Amino acid sequence: FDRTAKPVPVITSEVTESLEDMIRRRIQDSNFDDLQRRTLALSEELQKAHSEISELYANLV
Amino acid sequence: IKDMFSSAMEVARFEGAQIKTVSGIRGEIKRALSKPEGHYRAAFEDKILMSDIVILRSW
Amino acid sequence: PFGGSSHAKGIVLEKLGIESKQPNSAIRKCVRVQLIKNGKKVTAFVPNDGCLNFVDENDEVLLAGFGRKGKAKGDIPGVRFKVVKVSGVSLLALWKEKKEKPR
Amino acid sequence: DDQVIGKARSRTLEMRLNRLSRVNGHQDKINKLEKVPMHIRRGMIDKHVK
Amino acid sequence: VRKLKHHEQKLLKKVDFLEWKQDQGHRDTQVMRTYHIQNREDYHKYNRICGDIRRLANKLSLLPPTDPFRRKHEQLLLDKLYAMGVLTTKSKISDLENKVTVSAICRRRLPVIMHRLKMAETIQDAVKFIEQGHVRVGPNLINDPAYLVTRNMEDYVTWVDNSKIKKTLLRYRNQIDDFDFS
Amino acid sequence: MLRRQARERREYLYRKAQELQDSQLQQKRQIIKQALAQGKPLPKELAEDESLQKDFRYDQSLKQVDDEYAATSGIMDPRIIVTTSRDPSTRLSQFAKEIKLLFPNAVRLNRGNYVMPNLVDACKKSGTTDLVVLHEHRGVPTSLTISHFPHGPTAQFSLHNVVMRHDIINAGNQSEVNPHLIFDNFTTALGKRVVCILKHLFNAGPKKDSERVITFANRGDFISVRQHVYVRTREGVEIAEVGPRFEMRLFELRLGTLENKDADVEWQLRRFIRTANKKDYL
Amino acid sequence: FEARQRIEEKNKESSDYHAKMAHIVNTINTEEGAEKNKYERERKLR
Repeated sequence: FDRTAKPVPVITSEVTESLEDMIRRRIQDSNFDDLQRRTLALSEELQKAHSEISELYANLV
Repeated sequence: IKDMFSSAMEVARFEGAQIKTVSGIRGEIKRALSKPEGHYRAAFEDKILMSDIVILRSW
Repeated sequence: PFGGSSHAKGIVLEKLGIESKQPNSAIRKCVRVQLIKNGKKVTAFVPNDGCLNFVDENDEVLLAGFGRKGKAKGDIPGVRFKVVKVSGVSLLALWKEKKEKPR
Repeated sequence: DDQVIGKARSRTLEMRLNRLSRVNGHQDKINKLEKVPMHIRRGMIDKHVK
Repeated sequence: VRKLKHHEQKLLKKVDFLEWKQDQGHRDTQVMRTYHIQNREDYHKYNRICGDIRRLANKLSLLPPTDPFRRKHEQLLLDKLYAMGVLTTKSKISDLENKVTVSAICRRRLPVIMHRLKMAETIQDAVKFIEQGHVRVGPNLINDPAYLVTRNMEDYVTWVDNSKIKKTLLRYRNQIDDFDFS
Repeated sequence: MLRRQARERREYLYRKAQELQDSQLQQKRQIIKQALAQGKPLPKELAEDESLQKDFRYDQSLKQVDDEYAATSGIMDPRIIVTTSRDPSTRLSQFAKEIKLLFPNAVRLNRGNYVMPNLVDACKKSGTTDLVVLHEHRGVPTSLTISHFPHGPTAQFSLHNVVMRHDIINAGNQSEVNPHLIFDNFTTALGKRVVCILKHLFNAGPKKDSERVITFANRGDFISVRQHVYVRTREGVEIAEVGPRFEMRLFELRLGTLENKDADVEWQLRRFIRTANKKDYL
Repeated sequence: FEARQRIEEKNKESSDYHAKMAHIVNTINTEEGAEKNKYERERKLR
């Protein structure tokens, strides 16, 4: 007859050994995945534009 | 479901398997029962009715 | 098309796509015949997978051009011949149960 | 492109966009003018032609 | 003014007493009608503010594209306006130019917010209830209908606790509890 | 506070709709930027289009972690609450203790006469990033749900091959230090969703020379998770297994909290479908 | 054990069959279309 589900995988010695080999390889490479912290002239006429636009921004704010 | 097999040993031979209804809805046979001898529990994709008939195709 | 004539004799060589699942399809109605004027193989429809069950192998068919009118959903663009006669008798007569296939 | 600024930046970007759209678009919808009344636009044209 | 005849119309193609061209579509009075505001000066104060935001957006546009200053200041502007409530999408800087409008500011005004939260049934009703002094924002009541309530204060508009509106609301739901003298 | 949660969830949904409507405008801006950089003719539609060409200055100034975790990913160390189903068996209480030990910044709640609205509301008000609810079948554990709280997502997993720590031997007790993680074979988009939720279930910024690594390995849509303490010798790394080990299959992923039950389903394991036993991650 | 085996070999048979049918369709299409388009370009010359 036919089955509608791959049944659950039994855990075996070789399955455990493959997982242990993958873990050994990743530790030897020191390659993990982990949650890391999020931290934290120009020109004459460019300075002139920056000055006028910061003054105008301050007034609008 | 109640009338396909005779024993829980039989249903355990056939469990996890794929049944449908006359009405078209699919489902699987999931586990044998204990107090009656050939009864089992099956999960379907919609609410089966009482008037219907489940079937298992076999070769 | 194949040179001079309107119809071309040919030998059925193999039966393409017999192993397909869904009945009455393009790859199921296609066969492959070799024209005897050139010794040159080319693929060609038959109508009606029943008539596919008629034509068999090394059997002296006679092809004609196909002539589609508008494009269809599942037809194969490129096959350009259909089978008209099989070993002297016509596939429509064999299909409508008028005649028999002689060998 | 980094150090260009102001109206020169505005007009050069508009010129490039006009060039590409002109190569692959319909001529009227690409270059419609702006609305100006009749005697105004005729006076501008005659001044410029002179 | 009399539906003048054909030759009169051809000689006076350009007269109109009701609609001139400086009354720019009568957009001001039309928006005052839509959101029920009390004075002409209010529409044109909002228009002066929108003009200032738009000239700042134009100058930041005229700065070069890959400028850290340009990206920083246009982001500050979009963040500020979204937090205030005027524009609804924090992502588009052509919205920062295009979709900043007097109607956006005029519908962060207070009776529009009440009417949208369904405290009132029309915007005229909301203005009436504010004027009669039923509405409080936070712990202190608001008497000005022209109050610009941001998002994080739209989380705090309520009924003043001793109002006949609140009594009727609870009493309809059959939940009055006069220990509070609600 | 509940009024703030309501208005902020509404605003997030509306922003979601608008972003999914202007992905096309994002693609059109990409086409215009490509043509400007290496000048080819534009297509017909963008050539005739005038609003988009006119507004490609601001949108030329214009320019990844998930949406629900982006604000406070590496900022707040998350606190979770490992709580039992209801009326727990003692072996399932043991397993809940195991999970509390496995995660750092976890606390443990015996559930008795607690309802789910009161539970979720109190967790929101006190401020807890996650809830982890465990379910048994006569001592054996079989299900685990994780909810991220400020109107976040809930993942429901079924866990199968459970072998406890107290089951093995009196080997001592855990190391409890902020661990390293390993995520193997998580490849598709749903793999990114699950690796995102589990990674943010853990803690942020571990050291360079910790001693314990916690591994989630995807083997054919079964996630297997283990704990290993490691010592680096002169030639090769030796590792000692610790913690429970179990295969854990995800079977749904709702988008409200676990009290909602009319949340917008993101995914669901289809069993009685014709091609169920072919595809992985389906 | 038997269920896992049967499902694995059934999926292998299905994938092989799909690859084979696509192969046959593509060879027919390219070869017969090349011959047909060359003959049609020659007939339009007439």
